[PDB]
Amino acid sequence: PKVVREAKKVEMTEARAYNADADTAKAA
Amino acid sequence: SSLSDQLAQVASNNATVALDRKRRQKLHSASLIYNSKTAATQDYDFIFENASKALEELSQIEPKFAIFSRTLFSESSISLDRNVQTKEEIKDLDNAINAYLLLASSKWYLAPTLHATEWLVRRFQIHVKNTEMLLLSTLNYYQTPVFKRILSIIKLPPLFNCLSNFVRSEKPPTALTMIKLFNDMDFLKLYTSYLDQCIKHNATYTNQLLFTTCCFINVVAFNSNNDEKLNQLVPILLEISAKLLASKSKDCQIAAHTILVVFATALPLKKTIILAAMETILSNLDAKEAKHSALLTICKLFQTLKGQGNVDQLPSKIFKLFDSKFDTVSILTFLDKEDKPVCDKFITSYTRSIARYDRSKLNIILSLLKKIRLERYEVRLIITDLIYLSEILEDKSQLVELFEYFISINEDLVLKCLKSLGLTGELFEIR
Amino acid sequence: DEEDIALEFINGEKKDKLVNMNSFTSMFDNIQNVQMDTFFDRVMKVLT
Amino acid sequence: KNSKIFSPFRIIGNVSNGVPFATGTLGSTFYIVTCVGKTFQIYDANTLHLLFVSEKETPSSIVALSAHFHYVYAAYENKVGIYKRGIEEHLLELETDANVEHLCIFGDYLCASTDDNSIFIYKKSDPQDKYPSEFYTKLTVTEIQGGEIVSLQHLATYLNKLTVVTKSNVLLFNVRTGKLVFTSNEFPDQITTAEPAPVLDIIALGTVTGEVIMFNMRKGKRIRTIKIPQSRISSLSFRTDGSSHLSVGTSSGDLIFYDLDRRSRIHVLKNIHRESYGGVTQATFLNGQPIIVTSGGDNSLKEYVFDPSLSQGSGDVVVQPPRYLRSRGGHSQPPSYIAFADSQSHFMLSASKDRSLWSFSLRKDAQSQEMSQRLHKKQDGGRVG
Amino acid sequence: EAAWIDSDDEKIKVPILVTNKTKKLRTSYNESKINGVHYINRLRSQFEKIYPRPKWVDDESDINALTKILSTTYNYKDTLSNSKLLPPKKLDIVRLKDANASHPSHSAIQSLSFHPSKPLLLTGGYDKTLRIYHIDGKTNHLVTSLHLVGSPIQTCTFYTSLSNQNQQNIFTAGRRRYMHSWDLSLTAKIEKFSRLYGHESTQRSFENFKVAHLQNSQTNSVHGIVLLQGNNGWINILHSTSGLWLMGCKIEGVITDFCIDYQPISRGKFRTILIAVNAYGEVWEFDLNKNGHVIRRWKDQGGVGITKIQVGGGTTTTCPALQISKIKQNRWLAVGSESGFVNLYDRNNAMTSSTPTPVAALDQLTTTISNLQFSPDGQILCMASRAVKDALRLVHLPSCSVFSNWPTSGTPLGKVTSVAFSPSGGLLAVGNEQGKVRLWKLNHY
Amino acid sequence: DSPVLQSAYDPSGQYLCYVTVALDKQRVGVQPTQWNENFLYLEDSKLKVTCLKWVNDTVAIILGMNNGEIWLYSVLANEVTYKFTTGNSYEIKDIDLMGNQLWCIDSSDAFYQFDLLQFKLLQHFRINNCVQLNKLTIVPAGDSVAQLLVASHSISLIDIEEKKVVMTFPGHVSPVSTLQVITNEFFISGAEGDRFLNVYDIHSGMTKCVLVAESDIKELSHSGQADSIAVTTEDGSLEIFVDPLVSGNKSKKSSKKIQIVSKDGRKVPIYNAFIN
RNA sequence: CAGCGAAGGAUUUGGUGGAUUACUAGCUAAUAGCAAUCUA
Repeated sequence: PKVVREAKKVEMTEARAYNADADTAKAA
Repeated sequence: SSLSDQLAQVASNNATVALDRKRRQKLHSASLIYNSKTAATQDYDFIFENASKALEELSQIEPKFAIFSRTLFSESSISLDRNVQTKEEIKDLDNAINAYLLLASSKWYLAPTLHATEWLVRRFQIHVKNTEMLLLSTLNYYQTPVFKRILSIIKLPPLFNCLSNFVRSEKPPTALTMIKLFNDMDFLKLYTSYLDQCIKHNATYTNQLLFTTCCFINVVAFNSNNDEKLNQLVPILLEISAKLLASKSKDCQIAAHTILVVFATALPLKKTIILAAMETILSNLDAKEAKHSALLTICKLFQTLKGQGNVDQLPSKIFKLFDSKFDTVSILTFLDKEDKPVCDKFITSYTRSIARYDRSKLNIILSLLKKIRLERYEVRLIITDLIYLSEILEDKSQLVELFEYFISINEDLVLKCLKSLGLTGELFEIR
Repeated sequence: DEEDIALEFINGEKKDKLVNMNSFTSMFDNIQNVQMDTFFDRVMKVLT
Repeated sequence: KNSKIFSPFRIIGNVSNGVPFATGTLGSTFYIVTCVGKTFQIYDANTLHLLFVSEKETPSSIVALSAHFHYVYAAYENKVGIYKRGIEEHLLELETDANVEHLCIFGDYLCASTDDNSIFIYKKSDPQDKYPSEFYTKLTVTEIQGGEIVSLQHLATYLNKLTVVTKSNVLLFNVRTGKLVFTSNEFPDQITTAEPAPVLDIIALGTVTGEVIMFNMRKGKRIRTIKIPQSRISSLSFRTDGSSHLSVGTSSGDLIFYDLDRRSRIHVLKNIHRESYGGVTQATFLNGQPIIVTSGGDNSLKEYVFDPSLSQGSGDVVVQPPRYLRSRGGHSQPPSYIAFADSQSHFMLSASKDRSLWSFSLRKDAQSQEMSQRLHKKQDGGRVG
Repeated sequence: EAAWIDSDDEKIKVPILVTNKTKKLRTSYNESKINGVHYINRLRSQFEKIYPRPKWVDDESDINALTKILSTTYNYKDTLSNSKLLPPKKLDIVRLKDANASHPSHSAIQSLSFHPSKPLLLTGGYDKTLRIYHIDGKTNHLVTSLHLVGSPIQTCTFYTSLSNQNQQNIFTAGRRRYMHSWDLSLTAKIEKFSRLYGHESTQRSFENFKVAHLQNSQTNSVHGIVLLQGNNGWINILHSTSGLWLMGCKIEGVITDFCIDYQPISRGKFRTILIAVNAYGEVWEFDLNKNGHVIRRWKDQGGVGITKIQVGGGTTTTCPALQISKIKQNRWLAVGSESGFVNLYDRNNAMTSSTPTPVAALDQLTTTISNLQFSPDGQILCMASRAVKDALRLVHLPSCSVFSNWPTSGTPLGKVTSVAFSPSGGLLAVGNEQGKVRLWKLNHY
Repeated sequence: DSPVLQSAYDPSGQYLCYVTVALDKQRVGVQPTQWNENFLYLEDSKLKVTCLKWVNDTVAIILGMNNGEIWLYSVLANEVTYKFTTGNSYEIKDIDLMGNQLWCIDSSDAFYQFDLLQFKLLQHFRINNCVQLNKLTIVPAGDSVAQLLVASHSISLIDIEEKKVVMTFPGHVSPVSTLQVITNEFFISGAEGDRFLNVYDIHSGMTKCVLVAESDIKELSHSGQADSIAVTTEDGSLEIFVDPLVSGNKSKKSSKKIQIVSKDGRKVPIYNAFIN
């Protein structure tokens, strides 16, 4: 019996991402 | 998916932990030594003490096991439970187990390592959890009852799926099934990773390397008439060829020469990669057996080179390196060998390179041209390079001696090279 | 003379011995306790 | 001309055109904003259905689009349209006649760049509203400072900086004071792609010869170089699920997956998109996901998933090759002949100059599928000619 | 460590607790506005915990060259560029238009030839209409079509003189006792050779002949020879221009076939040899530029009834030379049996043997062979029967391995009866009995 | 099908230069029109003649091959004299010259300037908004080196100095296969596959007439003052229109038809006529 | 037996992916925040 090259149902797990909103500033 | 397989996953996840008496005895009864109804009454201290005795005798026959006495075969190890502690110390545990397994990969002919490893099986449960390194460390001994035993007790990983009709069968698995195990690059990348660990630990030896090389040439043999599969299979076998030459052992170096020669005669490679392979097998060449085998494999590598530019100059930094590792008289006595291997294209490139990058010692080229026979386009390109050499530097007695030898045999060759470049009257003017 | 020197170029090649899938199965009969240099000579003599 | 009987409705059966798409996240979802000629389209990425289209066309063709969370920034002849749910919410007219070329979105400062190395950057009136609506300033890169522009982006953890990628040089900006800060070194050939890395402050940038330089802008150096023979590189990406994998896309229709932890080719992919329609126009990993969204110029979008490894012990060394997953395509050449299948006006048939036959569905645009050329075998003994 | 200093961020202050996502990177519940470089370091650590820091950036900063070239290139075969020779066991055929399709034939195709330099194919069958096609890869037409009544032709071929190359004589022959020559001049003038001078009692037929040059060897009147077969052991060499019986040669035992091997002597001199077999399979090798007397004789290793011998590699009937200096010594000989076993011999060592061993004795096609021909350059051997369908094999040599990829079962060869090559183009042509001649080409040439 | 790959007449209609294929190698033959045997062969099968044009005045063909070369080939000396390279290894699609200056058009849509008196590459430009392009023609107004007319699938017009599209035309549904200027204001277009030539004004762009053949066009010749247009159909007949620009007020039909049948009941397909 | 017939032909069967209803994006405490966090 060959090696079972077998797919599956794929699922999109949780994202976890830096966002650019905290990359600006302002002079106070 | 469905519920049945959805919890067969968690059954395979928690197969290592015993949940009651029946599963405890069905898990404890796996052993490399004793059968079921004997093994179900052993305690941990019994197999631990006879394993520690096996270890200390194994450590006086090999001095690199007292570390495993200190950290894996200690007295607290019989209380150390595997699946009760966190992922980082289980990572420490199984890389220590992998260190032990590649270290004790050699000793499987002798029963002290069987009794040394059986407590490791019975306590740290490598026959279910750490199965991969176990299988491809003891894969060399595949005609042995130790391997039949360990495959009878193993839970079979998803890679080694061709062996699942050899569990609990008295027939040892055959060489054809070993090739069909080796015959996919999902297995091969794994096995090259394992051989990389063996190289960087120097746990290489003459039996593992022999078996590995024999299965690799059988894989290339099965993929002879599949060009896409062979081109798919290049960058792993050549990868460990280059990683195999980086070591020091003569046996792994000549194993690298073996896979290189069978791969070069398997398919025609390119000039740049075959020259990089030539300088690579030269750049770590020390022992005399490695010298002999590397010279044979260089000659066959260059013999299996076609297309134009086949007999051209090997460049300066590979040419002087070839002369540094191999003196001229070794080339001369290798050509004086009575078996007469076909080395005509390599010797042709060697003659053109010694005539273009040294241009000083032509006694060598005359002597070896006397010592072998050689074909017509080869000698045509040699005498063309000799025409250019005889016109850039002034004529010598050696140069005109080999020139009149090429007069004495096959006149119209050097006549037609003069017809391409000048005239025999002008050559006798330069005489 | 260019096709003549090309024809001499293709004339100057001797009979190689190719590999095929049932040429190296015999090594597994003596992979046991055999020095690798003798293995290298064995695979080269079955090769050419 | 305007009509009085027929009004135009939609150009169906069209997926991509060759403009580099963009992607956006919403919670744990992913949407792909692709360009089709003049209007754009918003697919999702899980089931790859269509989700949105622009409600009305653009004046010129769209040259460049990007996407933040809810909003899609389209860019054509002179303007940038900030869009929401496929509806235009704000035009932004640029202060020139020069045609816009690239843009980026980060924090507050939108930043678009025309075709003469002039960069209009815009700012949100309130650091709380939804999109940059107010013109802030106009930087201008001169030919002393570098070549002519080819990309721009703000890579991460940089306090209001920016990275303009020219044809010969990399050059940063501080966009608050309008200042240049760090011109990079000299680069000896034309570079054509630059995508940031999910590791700290480096950017991978690929040239017209097949090399990828990895510039460390904080260090101002290069870290490594991936050399590849004579490949016109087109599109880089990185995989961000922990296991580090670079992915280059060559305009000869190639997609090469490099490991970076041990500098090895994981798997090559040949002729994924057609060569002559641009090759791999844009290919990217969805971040935190082991899938790949490629799009060619040949009216095709594909997803390639990386399977889990089969070596439960070795793991990252043995990597399974990429499978093929969902894909949406049309035929890549103008359709020759057109029929309507059913009386309900649900299915229609196309047959195109690239010799493919498709059954488009004008009801729901994930039902459109190619008809298949697999001959029924002759059951009288004959052989197929 | 930084190659640049911004000199603007250190004088900034940001209230980090204005929103939700920037309020977790505080460190106390009393700190509100933080400095700029501290803020950069805080969100930099937040980035490094939102994507971890792998090892390949802090690896380094750019016996090795095998790994380096292997990581560079993808296509690990040099054969894209030059290749200069064949690849064994897998050849690059393609198909072309069926060369009979413009004006078809009706009988079998018993002879098929090429003009030595001009792009012309000749077809000849039992329906006594020798056609000539202009052949090309797209649509190939009929130049002329001579018909000659009462003479169903068996074999027919082109011929050009070596000296002045402007002769272009077809020679044709069937089962009858006359053959025909033709000077082709784009209404035809054909002559009918029937004058047997010396021997008139040994030809029941003219159906097997070859044509071959020879030199005079005291002068250099290089001219043609027709070589006809006889019945007992007789093969008669005539003149091609005139028609004179030059001489004849009888071998002992029944002639089955024969071939012609030239060899150079000097720059401008050459020598022709005729090779002839029995059914028993002991060959005579005799030169015929002097009088026809045996200079070598040996024996094939096997065969009960051998059927067809063909020499090749250098120049021959199928690959002729144009200038006299362009003539070449052959390399390969081949002998084929009724059992199917084709031996192929080298002829660079086997002028010395007097009983030469075969280089290879191959057997792949089962039944008797009928035609076998080499390539014009001597790398393909082509073997074909006249018994079963798809009865042709191609052999790469010097490796002497049959090509595997071609022909498959799905090739429309038909029951093959003749085959020929191009002189240069690598354009191969096969003919069957049901009428059609099909056309392939070899993409390496 | 025709075994002639392509052919072209010399100006004033006395010689025919035709490319055929002969054992997988193309060869070029010249022939007068009232034997010649100087077949210029080509080297290899990967090198085939895409397009060709006579020059007028040492008599010469120029042959654009399929790799990025223009073989300026003399007819008397039976060899290529000069080899106009380009920078790319891309197959060209058309050539047209006027006096000294010559234009070539690539598969990668570039336009190439050459000069057959000085053998240089003058300028080198691709332009936007025209992508599939396969044949051009320089528009003559005496020394109008500017304003050449480019055509595939929608015919465009190009000034060589402002270098933008000045006027587009309704092309056809197919790629254009014949594009011949006939006066100082009109030009014939005709695609492949279609029976429908059409004359376009070069100033207003309105179609004046549509010439309707009875089969697919293959080639056409015209008189010098456009009073007579002979086309050769795909099935080997010939259709000559008399006075096509005088008014059947919008779609002019075929005026006279000529076929060459043998006396054996066999039609032989003619091709490539020429009318003065 | 025949013919059909471009470097194979003809079948069995698993898995994944796309459809099988008509394509307006995710989460939550929802006139907003989130998508790196709803906590003080």
